[PDB]
Amino acid sequence: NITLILFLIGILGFVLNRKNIILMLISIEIMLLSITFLILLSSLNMDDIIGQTYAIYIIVVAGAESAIGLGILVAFYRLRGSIAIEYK
Amino acid sequence: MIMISILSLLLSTSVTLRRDMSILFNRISIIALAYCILHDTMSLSFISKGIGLHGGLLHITNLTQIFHIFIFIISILILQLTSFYPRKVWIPEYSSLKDIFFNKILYYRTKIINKMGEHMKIIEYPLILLFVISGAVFLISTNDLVSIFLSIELQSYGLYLLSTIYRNSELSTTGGLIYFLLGGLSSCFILLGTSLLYVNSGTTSLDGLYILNSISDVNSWYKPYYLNFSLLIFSIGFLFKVSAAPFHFWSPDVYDAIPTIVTTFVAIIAKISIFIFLLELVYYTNSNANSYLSEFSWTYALLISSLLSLIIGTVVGLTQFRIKRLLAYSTISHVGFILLALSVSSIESTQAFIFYLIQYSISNLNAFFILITIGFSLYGYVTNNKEYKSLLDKNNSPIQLISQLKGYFYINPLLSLSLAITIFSFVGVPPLVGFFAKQMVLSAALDNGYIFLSLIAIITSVIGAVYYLNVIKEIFFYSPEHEVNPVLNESDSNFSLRILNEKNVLIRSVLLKGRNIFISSPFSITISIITNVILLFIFMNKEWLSMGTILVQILFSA
Amino acid sequence: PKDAVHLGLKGAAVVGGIGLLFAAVRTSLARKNVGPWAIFTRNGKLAATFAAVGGAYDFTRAAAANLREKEDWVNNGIGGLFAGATMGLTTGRIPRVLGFAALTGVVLATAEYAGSGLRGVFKRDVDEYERKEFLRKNRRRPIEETLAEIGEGRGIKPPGYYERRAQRLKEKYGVDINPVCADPDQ
Amino acid sequence: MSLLYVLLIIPIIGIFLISTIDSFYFFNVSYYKKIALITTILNLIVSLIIYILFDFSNNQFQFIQENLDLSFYDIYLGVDGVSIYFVLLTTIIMPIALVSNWNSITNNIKSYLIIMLLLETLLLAVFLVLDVLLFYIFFESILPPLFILIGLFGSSNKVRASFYIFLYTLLGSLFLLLSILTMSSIVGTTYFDVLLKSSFEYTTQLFLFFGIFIAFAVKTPVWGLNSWLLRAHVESPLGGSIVLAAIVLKLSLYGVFRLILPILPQASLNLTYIVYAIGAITVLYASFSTLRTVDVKELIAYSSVAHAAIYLMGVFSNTIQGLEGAILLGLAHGFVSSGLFICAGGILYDRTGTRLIYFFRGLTQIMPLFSLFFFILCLGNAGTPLTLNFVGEFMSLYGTLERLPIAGMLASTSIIFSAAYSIYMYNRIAFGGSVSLYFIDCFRDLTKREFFILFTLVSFTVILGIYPSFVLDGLHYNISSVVYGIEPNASYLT
Amino acid sequence: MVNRILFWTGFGLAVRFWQLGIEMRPFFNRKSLWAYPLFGGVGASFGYWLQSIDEKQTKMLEERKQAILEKRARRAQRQAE
Repeated sequence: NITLILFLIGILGFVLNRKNIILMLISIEIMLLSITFLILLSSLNMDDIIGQTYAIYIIVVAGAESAIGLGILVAFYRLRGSIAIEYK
Repeated sequence: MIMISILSLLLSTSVTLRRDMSILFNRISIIALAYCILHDTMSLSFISKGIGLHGGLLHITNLTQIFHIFIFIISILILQLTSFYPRKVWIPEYSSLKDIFFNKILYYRTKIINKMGEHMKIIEYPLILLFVISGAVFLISTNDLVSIFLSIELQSYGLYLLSTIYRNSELSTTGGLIYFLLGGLSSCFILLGTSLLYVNSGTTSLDGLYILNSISDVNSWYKPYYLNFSLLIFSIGFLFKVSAAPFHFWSPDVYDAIPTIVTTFVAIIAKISIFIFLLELVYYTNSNANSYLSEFSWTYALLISSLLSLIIGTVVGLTQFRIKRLLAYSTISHVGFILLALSVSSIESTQAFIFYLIQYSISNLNAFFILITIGFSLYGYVTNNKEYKSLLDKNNSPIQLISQLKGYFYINPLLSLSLAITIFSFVGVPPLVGFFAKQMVLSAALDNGYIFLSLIAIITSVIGAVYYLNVIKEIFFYSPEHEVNPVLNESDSNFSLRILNEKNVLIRSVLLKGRNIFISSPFSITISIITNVILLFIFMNKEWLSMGTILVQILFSA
Repeated sequence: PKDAVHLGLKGAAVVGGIGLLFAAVRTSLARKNVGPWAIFTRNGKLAATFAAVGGAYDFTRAAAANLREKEDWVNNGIGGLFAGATMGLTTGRIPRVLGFAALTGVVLATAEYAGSGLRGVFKRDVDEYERKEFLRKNRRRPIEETLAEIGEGRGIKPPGYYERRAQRLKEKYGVDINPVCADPDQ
Repeated sequence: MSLLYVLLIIPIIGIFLISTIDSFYFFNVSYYKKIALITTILNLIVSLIIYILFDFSNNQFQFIQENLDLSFYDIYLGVDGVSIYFVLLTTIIMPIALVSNWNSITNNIKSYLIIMLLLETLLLAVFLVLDVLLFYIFFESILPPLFILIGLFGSSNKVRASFYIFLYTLLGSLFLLLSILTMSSIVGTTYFDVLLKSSFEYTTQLFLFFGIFIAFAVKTPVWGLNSWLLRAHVESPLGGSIVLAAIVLKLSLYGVFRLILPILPQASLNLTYIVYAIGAITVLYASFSTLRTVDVKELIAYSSVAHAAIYLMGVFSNTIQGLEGAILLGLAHGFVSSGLFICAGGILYDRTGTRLIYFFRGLTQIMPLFSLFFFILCLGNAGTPLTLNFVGEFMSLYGTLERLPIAGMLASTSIIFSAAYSIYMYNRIAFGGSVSLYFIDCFRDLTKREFFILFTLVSFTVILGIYPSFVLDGLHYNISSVVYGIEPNASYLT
Repeated sequence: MVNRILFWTGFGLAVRFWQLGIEMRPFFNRKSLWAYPLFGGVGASFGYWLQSIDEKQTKMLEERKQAILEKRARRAQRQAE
């Protein structure tokens, strides 16, 4: 149940965010966290080590994504000069 | 082989910062992909729906192997843009076998060949492309839920880095940034899709879920509602990546923002790999008996998407003045035809789906090559249009507008006819290959009762034929806004070329002008072959069509 | 017999509910602060047309069915015909009402006569090989089947056309057919 | 090798010959027209050899070639009674079309000659292919060469015209394509011999009839769908206009002899009252408007819409007289329509730069030869006897009347109304005063080129008007096969 | 008439033609004439290869069509029981 609540925070914090792209990239990190939590909680209920193994591989690719994101964000900032997302 | 090629290329790349090596690192990557072809060719002597490999995590199918080889050829053809210089100098005095193999031609080529161009100076470019191929091919072979997620990421992350590898372009950084962000949203849907499958079923095997699904097909406590709507969320994450509507908005912007040699590979490979992966899923999840599960099939998203991709792709393309925004909307209308064939699951529609995907991938690649070549031909041409002076990143996208092509049939007629044939093949005009592709998907849909989607598609095509004809109308009906460069053709400025023999001895010195500067052969030969395949498909259709007849028979047999 | 007035509200709640979120998306993309209660301030009309078009499609579609008690493709055409005619009334222009009634009217006749595959298609449940084989080699058909189809005459003059034609004319005009002997002899 | 494949390849040699001479001999643009002209004469010779060998009383398709190499889309060629005169007409017209633009084409002469030579290969293949998928492959393949031809050599509003010819044809054909594809999924093939002997359910025939009729009503063209013709037949270059009104218009009429009559018998017999309503309304409306037309080329173009209805009603008459006269009408229409475009689009527009009839009056004072031929051509357009146009109209109208009296009668108004616009055009241009006073420069009469392309065209319509047995003789046996019905005392003889 | 070998020989010749046209280089330049046997020879080499894979595709569908009939023929046999 905290799995849905966390997943909805990260989805709206990605789509309803009007501040900056690091907060965009943070909200992806929240969604993946909630999904990993759902997988970790199910795996304990079903006596499965595969779910914890699946969780660990979503942590490793979630860090790979956030490094590729921060690298792309720097490239964009060097040229644009603001990573602020502009409304009106 | 692809993994040995990445590691070996990475070790050589990691001990050099010489930008002059980029051309030779691209030439070695084409050699590497040719070994992968020789290996997947040897692996083709078995008839099987699928063989589990590596502890069940991966699988091999005749369909899985024919598709890796196709990805490898397409990659070799796209890799040619960064492997050979765009332009060339050709004289009849250097045109025989003894000339090519035993003589040398010295001249100042730095400006003529654009030796120091951006496409020729990114050392890691072939390497990031090989990683995307590594991810693409692994996804076609994925047999587990966890394998799917890692493979789509390895494909997606490399497409984000390729979209951003031009780091001094504000247009690529922006296109890269949009693509990474919205694709990360796309992957969070894919992860939720897989996560709900393992949580309700206790298994990560696709082979186990297909078994649970087939038992549940009968005709009270655990109705398998999860399979169809876990697969729905999983499916939306893949409709973003193939840029099927209504998840298409990013692709016109990203494809228009990134450089054109890059948009060639990024707009073609993801579709081949993702569509082949979805094909096996759609076959093994279809309830032959009508049932409560059938009422909720995850494949209705594909029909809804194909419906929307037809209307959206052709209509929004009507008022596009940018050639890359036009090419992307043309793709969204073609993925509607692909989706329609993928959603009707039948022998005839699987043959049609397989034929359409290969032909569109070779045709969309011809369109990109002609476009790239046309903007390398404008080197000895000059213009005085304010709009063509107000464009941005003209080095990364030489041709940005449809109007930039006005009168191209008077500058180079055969390259303009090649683009006409390719565009007419997108329309679906006989006897070109694109007509036959469209007809095969219409025949399958008409046979299976999808009469309404067939009617949408035919009305949609006439709408999309409008903007295809505005492109041709631009090529053929007006006069060029481009003029021969007055100083490159002035009869007073000529560079000296000098022809030596096998051992550093001069034979003949030549004085050459701008009329002695032509497209390099690897691009004109590539455009020539695909044009003629498209043109003469009716006399050469037997082996290609039979290859798809047999693959469908293996998938639907037993 | 179906409760059209009860049905149509259900039809309005479904379609009108979709326009509610499209209204909410419009409020979110607004560049000026108006407040949360703006959903019914300016965006109310968008959901109202979604509300109006929906139930107006259902009541008329239902009311058509209750008028003659038969379920077929055409009923959805009438309801679609009205739903489009309702779309124009928001704009207030006769061509739009007719241009709209024509469009969504024909769309919802076509997908109902053809069975739009958005909810699957009819299952074969039979030998597909046999069905194609039968439709292809039934090359001769009994003369009755064509006569029921195209009638008789207009060049379809079968053996016995003249014997029956004389009787048919007699029962209608009361004239005995007897062509003239047309010969001095015999 | 089949003579039929000889017909399809000689224009390809011409294209290859034309494009490589510049690599051999600044070659003069005169040479490429010499090659293009000779290449069409060779096709005419071969088609004339085929007619001298053709047998007029054989059901089997003639001049077929063994293949034994079956692929998914092979190309089969055949010549029977109905299709041979259409092939004969195409190989007669094409030399005249090139001669009609011998001087009018200035830029892109290579492009114009290559399109027309390509255009000839594609048009013959339509009347020669032996299955319905092949029929569609070649009936839609003409669109790209016609699109580029119009917008490269056309009049001022060529862009609008090129978009109209491409988007109406494509749409109608797609409705045709959905019908051809349904047939192939039922029969398992499209080959004429296999497909003809298949029957169809009545409902199938009705839905198969539509789509095909949507397609042929666009390409006829019937009134209300005819706006592409007024644009693309006027703005086209004269040679393209000749091909578009003598050959392309007649593919749909021939497509009734392969796609509607033998495989949809019940459907046609019950839907004729729709077709005759459309056909009579077409005759009636397409005559009144062409009475008020100011563009001289548009008046000639839109009279074709008037005549194409008469032979469209003759092919749905289920009468051996109507079907034959319909072919004769579409054969004669090719000669007279070709000449009238030459007269208007080639002789007036070349001299004056305009096509507004306001500027023309009393040319008989200055152009005696042009007035002569422009009067026989106007009589043929009016179906005056001694002209094959008359025999085709008379035989089609009897068939139309015999099938549906009220429709044939409402078609029979064409005798009154075709003479109305054909002579009103003649007296405004040739007669009606001394000369138009907007001519600030006197006009030369017909040149020898003009005098000979018209002399041929009126020769064919007249000779076949005194002796139409030249065409009628080879048409009889094969067109007997496309009738539907039986007599009580002659059916099921034992 | 379409010989799998003669077509692909002709196909290779047309690639060289279309190449030179796109490149805007003169057709039938004398010192470069060798490219027509070479492009033409490669096309024939492809045609020999296609001919072989065509033989292999005829068999596989020939086996399949037999396998379909046999699957169908024994299915109705049990129905008559």
